[PDB]
Amino acid sequence: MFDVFTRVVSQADARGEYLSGSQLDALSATVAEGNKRIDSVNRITGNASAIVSNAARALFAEQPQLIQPGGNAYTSRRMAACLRDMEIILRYVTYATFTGDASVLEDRCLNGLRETYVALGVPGASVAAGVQKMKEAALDIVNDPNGITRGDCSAIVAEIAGYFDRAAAAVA
Amino acid sequence: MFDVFTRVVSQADARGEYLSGSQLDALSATVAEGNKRIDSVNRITGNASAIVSNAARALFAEQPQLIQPGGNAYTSRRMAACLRDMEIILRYVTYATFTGDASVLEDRCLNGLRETYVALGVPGASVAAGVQKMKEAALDIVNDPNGITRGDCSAIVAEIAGYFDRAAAAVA
Amino acid sequence: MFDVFTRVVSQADARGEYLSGSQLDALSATVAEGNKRIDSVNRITGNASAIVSNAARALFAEQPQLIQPGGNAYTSRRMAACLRDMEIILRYVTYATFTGDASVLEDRCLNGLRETYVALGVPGASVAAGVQKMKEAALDIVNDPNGITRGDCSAIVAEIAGYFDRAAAAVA
Amino acid sequence: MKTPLTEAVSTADSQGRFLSSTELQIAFGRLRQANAGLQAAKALTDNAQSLVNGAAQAVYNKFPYTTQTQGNNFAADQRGKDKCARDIGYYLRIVTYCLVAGGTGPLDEYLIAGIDEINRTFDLSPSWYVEALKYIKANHGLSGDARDEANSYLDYAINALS
Amino acid sequence: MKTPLTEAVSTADSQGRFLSSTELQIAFGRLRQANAGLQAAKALTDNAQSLVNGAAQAVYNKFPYTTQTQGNNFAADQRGKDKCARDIGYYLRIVTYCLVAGGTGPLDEYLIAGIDEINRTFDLSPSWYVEALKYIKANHGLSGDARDEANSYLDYAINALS
Amino acid sequence: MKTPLTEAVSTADSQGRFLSSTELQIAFGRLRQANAGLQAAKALTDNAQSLVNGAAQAVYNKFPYTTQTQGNNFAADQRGKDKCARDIGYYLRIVTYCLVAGGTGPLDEYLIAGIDEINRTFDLSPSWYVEALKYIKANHGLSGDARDEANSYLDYAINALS
Amino acid sequence: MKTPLTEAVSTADSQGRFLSSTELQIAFGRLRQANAGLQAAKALTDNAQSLVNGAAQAVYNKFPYTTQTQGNNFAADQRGKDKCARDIGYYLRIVTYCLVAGGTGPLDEYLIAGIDEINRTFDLSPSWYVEALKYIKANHGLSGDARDEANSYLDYAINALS
Amino acid sequence: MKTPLTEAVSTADSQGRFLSSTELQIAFGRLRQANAGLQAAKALTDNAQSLVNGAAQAVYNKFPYTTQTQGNNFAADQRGKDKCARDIGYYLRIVTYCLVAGGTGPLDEYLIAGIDEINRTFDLSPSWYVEALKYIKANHGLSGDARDEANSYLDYAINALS
Amino acid sequence: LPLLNYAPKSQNVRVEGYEIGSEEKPVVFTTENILSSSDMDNLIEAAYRQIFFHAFKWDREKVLESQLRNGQITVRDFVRGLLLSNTFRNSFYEKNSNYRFVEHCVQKILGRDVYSEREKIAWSIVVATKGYQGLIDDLLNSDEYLNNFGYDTVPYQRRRNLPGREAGELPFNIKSPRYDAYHRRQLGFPQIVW
Ligand SMILES: *[C@@H](C)[C@H]1/C(=C/c2[nH]c(/C=C3N=C(/C=C4\NC(=O)C(CC)=C4C)C(C)=C\3CCC(=O)O)c(CCC(=O)O)c2C)NC(=O)[C@@H]1C
Ligand SMILES: *[C@@H](C)[C@H]1/C(=C/c2[nH]c(/C=C3N=C(/C=C4\NC(=O)C(CC)=C4C)C(C)=C\3CCC(=O)O)c(CCC(=O)O)c2C)NC(=O)[C@@H]1C
Ligand SMILES: *[C@H](C)[C@H]1/C(=C/c2[nH]c(/C=C3N=C(/C=C4\NC(=O)C(CC)=C4C)C(C)=C\3CCC(=O)O)c(CCC(=O)O)c2C)NC(=O)[C@@H]1C
Ligand SMILES: *[C@H](C)[C@H]1/C(=C/c2[nH]c(/C=C3N=C(/C=C4\NC(=O)C(CC)=C4C)C(C)=C\3CCC(=O)O)c(CCC(=O)O)c2C)NC(=O)[C@@H]1C
Ligand SMILES: *[C@H](C)[C@H]1/C(=C/c2[nH]c(/C=C3N=C(/C=C4\NC(=O)C(CC)=C4C)C(C)=C\3CCC(=O)O)c(CCC(=O)O)c2C)NC(=O)[C@@H]1C
Ligand SMILES: *[C@H](C)[C@H]1/C(=C/c2[nH]c(/C=C3N=C(/C=C4\NC(=O)C(CC)=C4C)C(C)=C\3CCC(=O)O)c(CCC(=O)O)c2C)NC(=O)[C@@H]1C
Ligand SMILES: *[C@H](C)[C@H]1/C(=C/c2[nH]c(/C=C3N=C(/C=C4\NC(=O)C(CC)=C4C)C(C)=C\3CCC(=O)O)c(CCC(=O)O)c2C)NC(=O)[C@@H]1C
Ligand SMILES: *[C@H](C)[C@H]1/C(=C/c2[nH]c(/C=C3N=C(/C=C4\NC(=O)C(CC)=C4C)C(C)=C\3CCC(=O)O)c(CCC(=O)O)c2C)NC(=O)[C@@H]1C
Ligand SMILES: *[C@H](C)[C@H]1/C(=C/c2[nH]c(/C=C3N=C(/C=C4\NC(=O)C(CC)=C4C)C(C)=C\3CCC(=O)O)c(CCC(=O)O)c2C)NC(=O)[C@@H]1C
Ligand SMILES: *[C@H](C)[C@H]1/C(=C/c2[nH]c(/C=C3N=C(/C=C4\NC(=O)C(CC)=C4C)C(C)=C\3CCC(=O)O)c(CCC(=O)O)c2C)NC(=O)[C@@H]1C
Ligand SMILES: *[C@H](C)[C@H]1/C(=C/c2[nH]c(/C=C3N=C(/C=C4\NC(=O)C(CC)=C4C)C(C)=C\3CCC(=O)O)c(CCC(=O)O)c2C)NC(=O)[C@@H]1C
Repeated sequence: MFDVFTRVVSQADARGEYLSGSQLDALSATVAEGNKRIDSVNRITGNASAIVSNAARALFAEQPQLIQPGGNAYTSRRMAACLRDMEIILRYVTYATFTGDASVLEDRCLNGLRETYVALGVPGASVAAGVQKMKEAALDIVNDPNGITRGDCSAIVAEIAGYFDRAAAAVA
Repeated sequence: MFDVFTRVVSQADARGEYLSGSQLDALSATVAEGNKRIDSVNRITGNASAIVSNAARALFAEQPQLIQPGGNAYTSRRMAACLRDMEIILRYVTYATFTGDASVLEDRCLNGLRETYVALGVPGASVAAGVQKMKEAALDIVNDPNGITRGDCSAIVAEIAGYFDRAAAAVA
Repeated sequence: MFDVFTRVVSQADARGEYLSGSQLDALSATVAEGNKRIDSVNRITGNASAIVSNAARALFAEQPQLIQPGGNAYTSRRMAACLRDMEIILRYVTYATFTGDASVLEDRCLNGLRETYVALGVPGASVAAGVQKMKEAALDIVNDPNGITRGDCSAIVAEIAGYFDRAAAAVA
Repeated sequence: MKTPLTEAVSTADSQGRFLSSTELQIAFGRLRQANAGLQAAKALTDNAQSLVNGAAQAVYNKFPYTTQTQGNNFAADQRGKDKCARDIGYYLRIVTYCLVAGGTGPLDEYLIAGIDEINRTFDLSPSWYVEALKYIKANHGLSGDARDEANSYLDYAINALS
Repeated sequence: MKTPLTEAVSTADSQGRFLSSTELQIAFGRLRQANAGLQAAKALTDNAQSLVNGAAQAVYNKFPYTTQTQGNNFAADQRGKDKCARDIGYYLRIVTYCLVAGGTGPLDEYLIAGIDEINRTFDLSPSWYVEALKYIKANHGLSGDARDEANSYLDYAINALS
Repeated sequence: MKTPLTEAVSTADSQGRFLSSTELQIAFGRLRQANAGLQAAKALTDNAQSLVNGAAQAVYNKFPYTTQTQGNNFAADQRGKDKCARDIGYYLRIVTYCLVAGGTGPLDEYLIAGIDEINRTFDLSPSWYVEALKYIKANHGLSGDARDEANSYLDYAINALS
Repeated sequence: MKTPLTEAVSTADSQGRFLSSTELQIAFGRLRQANAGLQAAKALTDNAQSLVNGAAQAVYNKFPYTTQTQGNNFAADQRGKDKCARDIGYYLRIVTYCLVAGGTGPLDEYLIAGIDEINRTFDLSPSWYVEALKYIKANHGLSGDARDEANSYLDYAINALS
Repeated sequence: MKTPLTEAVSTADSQGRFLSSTELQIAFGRLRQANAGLQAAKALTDNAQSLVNGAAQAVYNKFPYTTQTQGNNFAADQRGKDKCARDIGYYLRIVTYCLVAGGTGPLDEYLIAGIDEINRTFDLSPSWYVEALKYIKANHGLSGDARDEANSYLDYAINALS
Repeated sequence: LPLLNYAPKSQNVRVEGYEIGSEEKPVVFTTENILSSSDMDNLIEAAYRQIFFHAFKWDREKVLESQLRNGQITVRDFVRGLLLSNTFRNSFYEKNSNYRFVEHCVQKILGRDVYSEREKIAWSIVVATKGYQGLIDDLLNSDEYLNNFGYDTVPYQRRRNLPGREAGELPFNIKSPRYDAYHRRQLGFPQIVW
């Protein structure tokens, strides 16, 4: 995988160039955001079980066909598989947030996932709906101003939103 | 894999329904046929060597190009592989007969076997011809009236013939 | 493996006790030495190749029996193996220095090492002599006062020495 | 689905062998059982409503906090009572499937596999469902082989929950 | 050693599971068969001498050269005749074991595994023994389940030889 | 025993590598954290009796059926109350370890791994322990890095239980 | 590429785990180092042309046969001199990548892997590059954390060559 | 293919090695042999019809029951005689291939692999073909290295059948 | 040189399955059960099926069998012996490209399909560079092999079926016959019939 730093390095080596002064300044800006990034990862992780379960409950309330007999989330194992998939996706979103690069999410979670769901008959559009619900819960948690040093986390929130959107688009 | 009983269960679960009285009565009729089903499996099994070798003999007598030099059943290994395959198909037909459902035959033998033979250059049409000859012999062995409680095995025989036909269709 | 912290934890857990105020103060004192510990690992690592090759040269000069034909370090494959063993032991000694606990060395380097050497006919006392030479070279590198913030590293140098001594004792 | 007939074939296939007297004996054991199983399936199905209703009440009585505590996982509103009755109905129905199949197959594939994750994730107590299963055990009024097989499936589920 | 009881446990153990109704039905299937097998074993045992000597003659008749040709592998002298009667006895005795065990286990363990190597090494024709096994099939005078189980083991050996 | 130092070595060892800047940075990260962790461990240790008694009481208040239902898994008698207070003490004590170690290692090794089987076997509700951990979170009084790290371990246990 | 952040996620993923305080400490360790690394990179980059020519001259001084002997692997002609300065430029540039990345990753990926084969195939003495790397360590002018990290990478490359 | 040139390369390829003096020596071994094998193949081929006819008659004489007994596996009729002469022709022709190739490769690939299954399935006696091979050994009239290599292959097939 | 890098892809084996023993759970053939002679037959047959799909008498390795029966070697050693055998080299290595040979190895040894062409590409060079044995040993020593099958269990195709489904993924001995179009052309097949 790449992190935010190695992504820039990889591009530089391909051109055979030292990182320009601006590229170094950009990473210095990235470093300055570091605490907010760490806090955001910590906050999503600390609420992972709630995020998944609340999103799942809401998805099934809004899409009852999924849990009716014959529905794709019906039966304990299929329900379990579905909750597992949401937790996996959430986990990889936090990985990409941590590293500051989407490659870990793309290579190790989303690669081939649409093909798997098509083959299995998993409704990809419903998966994307679940991820959106997790996204919305997660971003509220990150932005909660209570119990933290106040500051602007909009940039980090926007990055995380993109990772969630990346996952939802891959499966739907 | 499914058997005759669990095939009905799978359909009922997909509907979220208890088995109806007629479904239960139908399975009871299947149970009343159980001894004939067992006798048919035992009879094919006990004559498996002859069924395969007689069918193979007739196949090479009808299609001599298979065993002439350069043919797909020429050389000891290819001939051995061909005899083996016929026994494999017969074996899985008895499994299907024993379970009363075609799923094991399809999942473990037939599904994908057409591509297998195309990749290898095995003439699938000639395999089907050999399967038909095993079918003919096998049904004659099942229907043999000598040395068994007399009764009507037409229903089970038709089922067995169907599994052979499924196998013959699948290979080519 | 344990590190200096989890060693204390494991002892505390086996008695079902919180870490006493004195235990916590000891670990706090360990924390204050951390930079020196990190420096020692860094200096050994940065000189590892010189440490191994100098010690090897010294060992063979003092024990020419090892490298004459029929000696245990004669032939390229046995020489290479010998040099590898020296580097392996040094690597694990730095692991022990890094974690502040001998467990990694005992569990993952010295586990069965004497038995291996006997089974192979490697002269254990000569390995211990080689380890002793690396120790002297390493401790001089760790204690080097040039190009670093000055302080008392005697507490760590003594700990490192004990890890070398542990290795030398184990191969005999 | 795990049943005597599918396990017999699975055994023989894993050995590359035609079925033999051993597997034919397995099919006879299936045949000796099947009619009692079908009669049990019928009896439970006919009485499904009162068994499901009674089982849910047994649970509410044993665990009154479930009908009085607010929360998505409890049955203090109609939403929760419906889910609970639904869940109990699932257990009963799939147990009838096991009687038809002659094995735990239907329970394993439709209910048991992954049930721990669900109960953890949605904060449902396994003890609630054990009590329901004990109720159905004590109120299905089967006898003989039908009783013995039916109870084996109920106890199998109870064991999985504990 | 394949029998219904050991196969049931072998499957359950592979799955790390307690025995379920599926395995209990396997046991019921065995119990349905056991007495017929035991009676079949008794009848074969008591008639063993007649069956073996009859089988040996049937082979000599169908394959006359075996009693006319000189060679270590043929029965032209009493030595070869004694070997042949011995072998047929082995087949008969082990078949009775299968009837007792309720499975091909004894045939797999004691006779079938390696028979090809023996017949090739000592230049024995599998066809000889097939003839012997047909005679035993035709003359054991069993009926019902005793006959069906006995014939299946006899046919199992024949198929192994063919 | 997941801690920054052991994971750094195990990673390097799996790769047959000397420690490099990456592992040195991991060590510096551990050093930046350790003192706050030890201070958090000290604070929790000194308040342990109150936290554990309050945690147990908060559980009884939220789940009053625990202190009034007879059964080995409940806290109606003094036996159960002692089991319960002991268990909560374990959570607290092992959490202080995680603060000392700087990782979830102690929770993983001593408490988390296998907790699912325990709670299912003895009919203990994970929600009970979640309630206690929430109480400790709200009443340990820590601020800053000590709070953040301690809450991360408390949350980690909560997630495992749900 | 070995960097603290990728290693932290790599480890957690292999365990199928969410990131925990262990991995956060790794991130903090990275953050402690990053600015010095970025500064180191700028200083090396700005003085890059001086360091390369100075390093290359040190090699020519220490191995005068390299500028005097003819052969494709030596630097007697301008063609060889340009190859040599290019190579030393590669080392320096890749080292600055390590300073940006916070780990040996870039050196491993771009330079170390396969270097033994290259130097053997094209008959290039590793000692030449060790001399250049020693010069750069002596003449890059860094101090403090920037010096320590930069030297660690330079020593890592030196150790890889000997 | 078991052939000196093929195995030399197969082994070197398996070892990722360039060919060396060991493999060149194998090639010299091949060249020493090749002309004798080619001459042997010519002589066997020119005399092919007589050898096959003689071999079949040898078999019929040693096993007269094969020309007297009805059955698909016997040569009582013209069909079976034609099959038999065909089979023997295969042995001789593939033997000539081994002499051309300098190894048992052709026999292994075209005849021996699977021959056990064929003979068992079609009730063909290996002793029939052994008799035919012994006839060919006795009547090919080769000398020197041609005789030795040719007899090695005929004996190789005899050994495979016994 | 380090193995060429490649990314995984979503696969059944990559996620928790919540498996409960059924007729679709692969039978565990392990020597840790103190197997009788006949039961050892079945384990040996299972290994031949897993690696060769079918072992004619010509293919069988009686000496390896005796050594496994006697405890001289583990099942993983027996599996290595089969992978090193003449039958495996002749059937699956010589009749395929390096790329398809790698696929066979991953399927037979690790019990999963390859992730992509890139995985096949990355491993195809190993035989040439480390030698044939080097490839087998890498796979048999891999965390994936050891975690799943250890030393005493015959490998098998993993998580092929999902509960309640009529069919699973294709069995590898159907999906991957010992040779494919490339060798088929050389043999001059398919044969025109009729
Ligand atoms: C958006 C994400 C929210 C937000 C974040 C935020 N955090 C800080 C500062 C700090 N946060 C930490 C985090 C930790 N310390 C620990 O010990 C651990 C546990 C292992 C963690 C996760 C730290 C160390 C700091 C620095 C010290 C401090 O407390 O200030 C800031 C301030 C700016 C900065 O660059 O650090 C911000 C903005 N704040 C919000 O209001 C958002 C809801
Ligand atoms: C005995 C080991 C020798 C010794 C060491 C020593 N070091 C320090 C202080 C520091 N050393 C470091 C180390 C690093 N900084 C980095 O960025 C990296 C590379 C990734 C490393 C290895 C640091 C951060 C410090 C603190 C800051 C400083 O500039 O000092 C000390 C002083 C004690 C202290 O930490 O306050 C000592 C004693 N000194 C000797 O005299 C021995 C030869
Ligand atoms: C005989 C009537 C015809 C014939 C057959 C033939 N088949 C092969 C080779 C193979 N057959 C299979 C089949 C299967 N693999 C499976 O997993 C299953 C289900 C359990 C089946 C049915 C396979 C995989 C092969 C190739 C591997 C192997 O042979 O061991 C051949 C030989 C081809 C070769 O050289 O590989 C032949 C000859 N050929 C005819 O001409 C008849 C019409
Ligand atoms: C001669 C062409 C040049 C030269 C030689 C030189 N070699 C060494 C040291 C060693 N040489 C070997 C080589 C072997 N050892 C073996 O066992 C075998 C295989 C049987 C070989 C080929 C080894 C292993 C060493 C190191 C250990 C030892 O000295 O025995 C030196 C000394 C190196 C040192 O640092 O001590 C020298 C001088 N040097 C030249 O300049 C010549 C042009
Ligand atoms: C060098 C100073 C001495 C010396 C060494 C020597 N060792 C071997 C062989 C082995 N050394 C080890 C040790 C380890 N392997 C590991 O992975 C680890 C870490 C856990 C250790 C400590 C092993 C296992 C072997 C055998 C396996 C292998 O591949 O080498 C040899 C070779 C012996 C031989 O070729 O027969 C040698 C020469 N020999 C001396 O004379 C020095 C005193
Ligand atoms: C009844 C004893 C108690 C009770 C029940 C209750 N259950 C849920 C939610 C779910 N129940 C299930 C169970 C199953 N789904 C299946 O597919 C199967 C196998 C066929 C079973 C057994 C599941 C998966 C859920 C969650 C998804 C869904 O809602 O369908 C709830 C609601 C929980 C929530 O958060 O919505 C309740 C209330 N509650 C009590 O208090 C009763 C004593
Ligand atoms: C159908 C193609 C042919 C046929 C079958 C048939 N069988 C029965 C009855 C029985 N057959 C058995 C079989 C076995 N008993 C054993 O112990 C074993 C060995 C393991 C076997 C295979 C049994 C137990 C019965 C029941 C008792 C009896 O002896 O009759 C019937 C009668 C109806 C029934 O369902 O029982 C029939 C019709 N009969 C034909 O004429 C067909 C050629
Ligand atoms: C300088 C210290 C001495 C020297 C150098 C020299 N190098 C080459 C040729 C090559 N150098 C490399 C090295 C690299 N290529 C890379 O991509 C990287 C990693 C980013 C490195 C380190 C390579 C690959 C070559 C060969 C291919 C090429 O042409 O680039 C030469 C020419 C060798 C030849 O035979 O053509 C020379 C002269 N030579 C000296 O004498 C200096 C002391
Ligand atoms: C002659 C010594 C005796 C004899 C021969 C006989 N053979 C068959 C049938 C077959 N023979 C073979 C042999 C081969 N096929 C090959 O491809 C090769 C390798 C290149 C060999 C050696 C095979 C495979 C068969 C069966 C298929 C076929 O018919 O071609 C028969 C007829 C058997 C039948 O049942 O039709 C006979 C008669 N029989 C004697 O009695 C002679 C003493
Ligand atoms: C939940 C919101 C939805 C849902 C999910 C669902 N998924 C499956 C099955 C699988 N999901 C995967 C996923 C992955 N494999 C990977 O390698 C990765 C990255 C690590 C991922 C995310 C796989 C491979 C499977 C199959 C294997 C398995 O399920 O164990 C199912 C089960 C399908 C079935 O038939 O059992 C379900 C239910 N289903 C919904 O309805 C929701 C919209
Ligand atoms: C025949 C003259 C005598 C005889 C032999 C006999 N041996 C065994 C069992 C084994 N034989 C071996 C031998 C080897 N295995 C090897 O790999 C090699 C080296 C290449 C040898 C020499 C082994 C290992 C065994 C045990 C494992 C196995 O069963 O193969 C038996 C079987 C005993 C048993 O079933 O337990 C027998 C019968 N027996 C006699 O009575 C003759 C005097």
